[PDB]
Amino acid sequence: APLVDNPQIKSAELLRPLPLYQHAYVWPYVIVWPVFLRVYLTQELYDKYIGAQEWTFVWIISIVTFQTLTWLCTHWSVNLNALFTAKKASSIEDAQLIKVIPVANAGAADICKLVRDKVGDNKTNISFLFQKRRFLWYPERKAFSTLEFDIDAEPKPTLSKFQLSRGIESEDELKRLEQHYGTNTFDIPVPTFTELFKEHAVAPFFVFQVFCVGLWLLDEYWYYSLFTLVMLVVFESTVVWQRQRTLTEFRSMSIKPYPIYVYRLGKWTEIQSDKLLPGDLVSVTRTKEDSGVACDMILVEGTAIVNEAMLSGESTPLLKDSIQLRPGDAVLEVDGLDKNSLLWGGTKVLQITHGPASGIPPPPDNGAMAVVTKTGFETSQGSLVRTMIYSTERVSANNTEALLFILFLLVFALAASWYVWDEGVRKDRKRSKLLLDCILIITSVVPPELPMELSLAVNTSLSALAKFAIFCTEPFRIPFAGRIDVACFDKTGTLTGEDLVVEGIAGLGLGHSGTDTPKEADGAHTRMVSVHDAGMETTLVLATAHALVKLDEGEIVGDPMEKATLNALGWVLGKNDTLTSSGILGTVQIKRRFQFSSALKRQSSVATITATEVKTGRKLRGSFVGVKGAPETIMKMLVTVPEHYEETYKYFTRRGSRVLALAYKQLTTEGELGANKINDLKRESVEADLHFAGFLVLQCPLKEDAKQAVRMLNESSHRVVMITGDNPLTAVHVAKEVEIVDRDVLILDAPEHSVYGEESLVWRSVDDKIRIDVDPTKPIDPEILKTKDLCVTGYALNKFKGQVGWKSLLRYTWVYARVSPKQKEDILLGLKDMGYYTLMAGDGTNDVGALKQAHVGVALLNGTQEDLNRIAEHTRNQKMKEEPPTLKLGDASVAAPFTSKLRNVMAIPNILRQGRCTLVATIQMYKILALNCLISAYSLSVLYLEGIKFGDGQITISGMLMSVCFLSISRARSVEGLSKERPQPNIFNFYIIGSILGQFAVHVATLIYIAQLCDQIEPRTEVIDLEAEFKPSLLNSAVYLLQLIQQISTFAVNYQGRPFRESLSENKGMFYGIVGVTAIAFACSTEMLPELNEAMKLVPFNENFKTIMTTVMIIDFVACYVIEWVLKKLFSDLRARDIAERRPDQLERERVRKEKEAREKE
Ligand code: BEF
Ligand SMILES: [Mg+2]
Repeated sequence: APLVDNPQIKSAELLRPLPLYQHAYVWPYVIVWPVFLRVYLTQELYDKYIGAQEWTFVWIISIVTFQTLTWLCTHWSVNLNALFTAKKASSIEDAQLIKVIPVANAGAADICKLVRDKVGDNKTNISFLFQKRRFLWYPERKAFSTLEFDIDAEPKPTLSKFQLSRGIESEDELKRLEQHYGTNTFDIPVPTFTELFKEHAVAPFFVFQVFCVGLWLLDEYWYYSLFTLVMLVVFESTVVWQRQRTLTEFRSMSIKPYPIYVYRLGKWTEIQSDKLLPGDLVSVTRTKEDSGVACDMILVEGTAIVNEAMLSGESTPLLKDSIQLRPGDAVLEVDGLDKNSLLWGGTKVLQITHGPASGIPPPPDNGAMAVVTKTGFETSQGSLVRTMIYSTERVSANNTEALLFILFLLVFALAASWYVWDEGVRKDRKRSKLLLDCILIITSVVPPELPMELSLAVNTSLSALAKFAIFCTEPFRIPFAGRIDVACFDKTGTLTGEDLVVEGIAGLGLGHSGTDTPKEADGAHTRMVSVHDAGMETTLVLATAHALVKLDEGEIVGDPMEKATLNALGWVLGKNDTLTSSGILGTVQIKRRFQFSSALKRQSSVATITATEVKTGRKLRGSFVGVKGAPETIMKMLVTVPEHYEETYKYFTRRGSRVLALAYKQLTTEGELGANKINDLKRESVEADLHFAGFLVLQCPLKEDAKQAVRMLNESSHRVVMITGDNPLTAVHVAKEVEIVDRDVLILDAPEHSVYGEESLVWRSVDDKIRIDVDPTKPIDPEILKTKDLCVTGYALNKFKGQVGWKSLLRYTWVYARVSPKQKEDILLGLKDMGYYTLMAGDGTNDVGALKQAHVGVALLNGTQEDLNRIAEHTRNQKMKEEPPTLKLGDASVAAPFTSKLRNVMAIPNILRQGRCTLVATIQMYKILALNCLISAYSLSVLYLEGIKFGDGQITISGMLMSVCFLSISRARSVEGLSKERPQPNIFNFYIIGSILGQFAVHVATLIYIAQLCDQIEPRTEVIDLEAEFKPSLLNSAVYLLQLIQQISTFAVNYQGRPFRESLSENKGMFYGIVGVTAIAFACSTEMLPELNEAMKLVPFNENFKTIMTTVMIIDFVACYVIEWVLKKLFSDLRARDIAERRPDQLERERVRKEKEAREKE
């Protein structure tokens, strides 16, 4: 049995701490250090080693580096921390620390300290905080587990327990609950500069840089090494300062407490929302701005209209109901028949209404009585916050490819050092000079400037991305954007505005036929009449059927959809229960209202009307009855059903747009009905016979940029999928409009008629004429999986979990509808565990688990360019002196590596358009560096053993050329428009290694040939000494010219231009230097300028040698290009993966569109 009983935790272990005396980085180094110290200090018989300054410095550095590595091993890994710092314990009575390991993809390893509480006389509590969860020890089960509440037990509690709950009394029980469950607080840490710098300073690359810099302190230079260390410290300080600033700008979040009424100790008291305990009786009222319900509550009395904007994703108000109507002694199941009564935390209560089981007096603020069940970090949004903060480690550019690259270079470095040391010991030279030379060889091959170059090449991309208002917190995730195989998308807020807008009034032509209405095959009217131009009866119904309440000051409370209808209609209500005055020019006062019941679906009202139409001059007045409802219920009350009633609303509701039916009745044609007769009117008399007005269609309006951005993503080698939380029909229609899916579509769900307790999954069509049944064993491959597309809903994902068909449902599906916040993370993890890199672009809180676990996660805020301009104006004005609404810095930008600020779907291609421009650079800085470094190894391994030396001017020219060409490579800007070809993803591949080895072999062969020819023409039989000054000779000129041509060629051939980044002819800083240096080299080779040869201490040349040298340089330059070209054409992987393989018809349509737009572009 596992020690920790939780699905997330893999394994645990009990530990006992040790003091500083017994640590593994103190104990071996306190008995070894004095032994060497005595020998160095007061032995005077140094026969073990000679005793020179460098010989003792080597022994100092070895022990210091061993101490540093032994200390850092406890910080790099936690298993070594458990092995070194602590020891294995026996049981709970002696353990003080515990080590917890999470599952493979749900966080990071940790060591947590145990806390013991002595609230009981003979009872104690053992708890440790892992990932801000209060794990507790239960002695009966001999295992740790999470806290348990009243609502969660293997016997489900009866309804009488919550119905008869009278709050919390008996103050000692209150103290027990407070000490056992804790306060309702979140307390996000927001780490400061010191811990960030400590975390940054123990990275392997910084330690490697510090060690490589400190190795140069071998008495050669005491002023050229401290300056580099100071520069490194300054750079690492400013990088972490920028990260801290851009992290505190966004991740700084807070939940403001608000006072509430609590029925504590049999009395209603004012209590801050920070201190709430399970079992408390809470009166819930209308919520304030930017503040949701503080805790998970279940209603007991009254009805509330809430806005589930953080679980469903939509903003359409719901109708929560109490549990008074349910009888006692009933099981409280949550999945069905009572999920309409649970009130989750973090949501906003739009309205509260009452339209005494426990004998409790009503609260003074006149809210709804409810019982809080779960509080703290165990609520529904507590898990969301936990997935925000601790879910995934930073990347920090310390991947295994860099380690393999460094080892691959270090192999050649060690080989060269071994060769040099063998020659030195054979020639019996001084050991100190040999150690100096070997240290130079070791630190010159493996590059100590690679992290600096990578950081510069990523920070320039950050500065380029900052122009389009995209701000990023983790800079080293930009290279991940180059290789993207699937792009996930949300539906509400990302591709479509979240608010519901009135499309207009439809079906006004029903009944009488004008013989010009555009119909369909099934005879459904499709005319869309704007709400601005409408008849008298329909606008009076639209202005009278609403349910709006005016307060004392004048604020209007209700569903915002009737506000958006009224302000478009131009009407306005006064302080009294009246509606005042487009083109209607009238007034109406209402008398009696009915209520939405969720069983009858009928909002009806009576009123007295007077309207004066202006276009025709007709006038109406008297009494009026307006009814708004669902079309099926309204249809029965019509006395004359029109000719095409059951087709128009069906066609409109199969498109995903919400539809409502409007009916009017004229009770008395002149004057009101009369006093007190409206009061006795019954629901079955008011809603008896009515007259049709029209269908009011509401929909979420599509953005103007979604189609173009999705088209540009699809026409590339990417693939676009949609993971929404809306209805299947609306998601299917939006996907069809945006061209995510263009074929016949089949959805996977339960039958559309509401069946509860039935597990039958059936394939359905949008037209609803195909009902192929299926069972969770295997989907049929040849027809359903191949001919028609798919749409898997969230009700079929948890029924397909673990089966063999699951691996087939993550490959042939493009949209997912009605998806819970956990299932989005599940889908993205399943896609990531197949080999595809992913990207998610969300807007809200319900997709945090998807934003965090995606490789590149963008969060789109809502704000136009004019708002940013006004914010800039306000900031400039307040800075000059030393007001506009701020951006909705919500919850998606907290958990996303990137954050847009412009509310555009085109911000997703642009990031991709930058990612390629980074990745293509990041590859070649690996290829250009290593090859150069490899050449340097040879140029210091067997060529240094020769008598060749270079003058100061030549060295300065080579260094300036190398520095300029290396600084020009990193700075790169993108090229507009995505391309069908994909860059090379990974550094370790047959193409890169083959090209590097081939070019290095060509360089080595050319150098060997020219050295043997130069020795052949004029032999040098004199002895060779390695400490002499520079001497001009023909070898010293030939080797230098060839080496300079090699340094030119490595930058000349290894450069990828037009399809991803800047062309070479546009990059002035590299091109001018390359052409100038190669012109200088060729001019010196062909002896055009006699003065130029003596300018750089270059000897005169024989006529026969000049031609063969020029030909060998030309052969080198040609072969270095030919080998790379043939390897790129043969053994390279740039094509699309199996998930993005477009069908031929789609490519044909793309070609037709391209040629048509090119033809009309003239
Ligand atoms: F708009 Be979503 F589904 F978060
Ligand atoms: Mg959303």
